[PDB]
Amino acid sequence: LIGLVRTALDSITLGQGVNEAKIKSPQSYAFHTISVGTISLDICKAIYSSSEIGRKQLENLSKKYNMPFEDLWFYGGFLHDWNKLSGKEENKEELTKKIIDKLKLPNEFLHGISTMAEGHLPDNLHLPLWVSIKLADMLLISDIGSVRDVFYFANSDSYRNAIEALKEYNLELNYVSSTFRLFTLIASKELLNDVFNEKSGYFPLISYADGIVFLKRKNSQPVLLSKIVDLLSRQVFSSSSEVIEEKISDIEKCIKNKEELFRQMNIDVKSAIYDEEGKVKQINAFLPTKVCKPFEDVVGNLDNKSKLQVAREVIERNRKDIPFGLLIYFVNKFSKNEEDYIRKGLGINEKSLKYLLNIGDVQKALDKILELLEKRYAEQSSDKTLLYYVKFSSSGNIIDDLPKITDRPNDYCVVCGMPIYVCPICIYEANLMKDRVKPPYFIVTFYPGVPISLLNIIDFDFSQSSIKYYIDEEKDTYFTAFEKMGGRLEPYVKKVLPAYFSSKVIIKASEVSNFSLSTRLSKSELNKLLPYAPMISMIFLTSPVLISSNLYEMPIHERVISITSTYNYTFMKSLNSNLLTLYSIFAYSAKYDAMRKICGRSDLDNCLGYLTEEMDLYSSVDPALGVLSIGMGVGTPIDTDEKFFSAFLPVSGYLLKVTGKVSKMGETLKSSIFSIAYALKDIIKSQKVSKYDVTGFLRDGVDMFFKTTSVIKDKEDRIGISVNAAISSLENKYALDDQHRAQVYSALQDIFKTLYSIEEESDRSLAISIANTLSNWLYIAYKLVLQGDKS
Ligand SMILES: [Zn+2]
Repeated sequence: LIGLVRTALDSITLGQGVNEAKIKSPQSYAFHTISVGTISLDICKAIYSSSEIGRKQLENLSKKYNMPFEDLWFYGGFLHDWNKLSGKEENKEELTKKIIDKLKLPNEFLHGISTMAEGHLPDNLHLPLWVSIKLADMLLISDIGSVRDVFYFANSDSYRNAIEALKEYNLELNYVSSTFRLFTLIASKELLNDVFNEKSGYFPLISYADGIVFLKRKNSQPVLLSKIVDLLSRQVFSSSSEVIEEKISDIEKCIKNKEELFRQMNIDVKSAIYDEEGKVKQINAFLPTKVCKPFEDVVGNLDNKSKLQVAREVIERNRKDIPFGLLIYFVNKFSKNEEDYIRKGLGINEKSLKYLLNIGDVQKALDKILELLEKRYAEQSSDKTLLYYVKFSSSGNIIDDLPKITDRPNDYCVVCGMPIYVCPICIYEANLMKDRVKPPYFIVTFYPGVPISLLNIIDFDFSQSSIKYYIDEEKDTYFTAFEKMGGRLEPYVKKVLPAYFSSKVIIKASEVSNFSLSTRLSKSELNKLLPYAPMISMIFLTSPVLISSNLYEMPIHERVISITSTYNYTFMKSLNSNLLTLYSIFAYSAKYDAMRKICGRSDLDNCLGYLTEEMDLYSSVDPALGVLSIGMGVGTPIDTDEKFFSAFLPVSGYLLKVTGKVSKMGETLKSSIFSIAYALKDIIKSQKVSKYDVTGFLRDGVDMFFKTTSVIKDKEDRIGISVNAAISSLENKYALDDQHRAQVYSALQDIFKTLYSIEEESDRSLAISIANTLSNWLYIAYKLVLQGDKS
């Protein structure tokens, strides 16, 4: 059921799927391919159920290839998309032969899939597959953009023939427009299970933010707005068991304390209601306001799943108890404002009890129930109904609601813009924003849309996994790397909250980090939240992510993915490739870990703030500088031993690995440092190396480069003396093989050449910091060649 997905991701190499598909949209190879297959599988499920002819047809189709029914359908679309996307300028379609080897699939199927892609019907048996895939292919157009565009592109294009065949499979197409809101997200799953069930016969497919697209079997019960409206009345009502639990003790306390007299007047109501001391007792003598809160004051602002349940499951909760004692309460403490006994009241303030009948009379009060309370059940309904007239409109559904006349309603909501009779919509959302959905949040949009059948599958667990960033482009495959990313697949997902009708998903930050969050999103806290972000993107098949404290923050469309925020930093800029983009943030992911170990708990806030600005500044010139941004300027302990040797040492290799592919400038820089780092251990065989014992000559040449006197020299004239000073100090300190010294010379030349190029751009003042950066980075590279498998 979900295992097909596992196999596919296991076969495609990490970088294979991370790659950008089309220049038109920010789509990942994996995102699109897996998605096409997902829909493909769901489609065949519908056919098997509805068409009995197609059911047997699909059955024989499986036997032809000796492939399990379900599995045969999925990989069909997945590969079809890949072979279609082989239109990338390379066309090296030989890549599929590797996939075929890991998939262990027959060539005949592929030969058919080739004619499914380019060609036409393999044969009439292969028709449902030809149809299913074509449908899914159309649904994931570069930018379908709108649900209506789907229908326009349907019929207009070759996809029309498939719709013609769909009708013959006793299956029709439909859609419902739905606007994104906080309330929609929570009950989204419930609706899918209740309204769009295979029981009624709906099989939901994908959503595009404008709404949802689904299927309708012939003679299926039509989509009815009645239940749509009936459901929220119960859901917009946060009637949890614990919501009802308080009043259980509230009014219990008011009455349980008088158990003495709440049983005695079962006989001789007069012996208790009357006293020899006078005539009668005060309500407060029998029910003190001290321990008793008035009924309507007890039920402050509740309606039915709370107040009618408070008039049912709370009138009869322990009312099996002192059914006799409970009576006096409603007979007397009917609370302030409404002393409306509205019953067989005799008007006697006290002797009424003797005149009335026995406990058979209780049932009559139970008849007065389901009256004023259920009024609130059908009261603010039309306030909400306006959404089902405007927001939840444009649908193949049927409106089952009254007209919106409600002659003279009350004012329209100040914020949600909805009339009443603010609004409860924002009120419910505000109670929710207290804890159920506390800010800030992580929102990931999907282009054009995302299969609902996959939206209920993905989850994640970063509790034990902590932060993990060790991946390779071609070594580890997508799945193995996804496993390291701590991603999970639960049909009953618990830590992911998807707005199924908005082609987007939100993740509450509370489950992601145990860190203390804030009321909003701040630049300081933004830093701490960033390392987890790229992982989320990768877990969601390389999809763009935005971090924000307001859900309705609409995200900002290059062919590449974009990790963005309320405010955008330069280092967060999207590079020419998704592979590179992720690696750039994976660099921060690694730096964060080290900083955590280095700075103290409180010191981290100020530490990270500085790292952020520095990384931003360096990346402005070249992204490669961004990758190496550790600091080496002003603001951090220059305690190299308490810094590099402490935690930066292991990830160094990975960081340098990234610096290798970010830019050609960085390619030259990385190679140069590494060449020198290899040469270093040759000369200084001994590991009695000190800080200055290895970098002195370098700094000597650097100071010389920057010495104002040498600056007036031409680019080549200056780099001449600069390197000449460096290598002079080297041979002053240690003799150099005339053979070996040449390697370093050539490398240093490019180093000083780029130094002139980072001086051509930007300012020489800033360039100095980058020199110090690379300086300490050279010692690091020397420690890395000295690593030699050191745990
Ligand atoms: Zn409102």
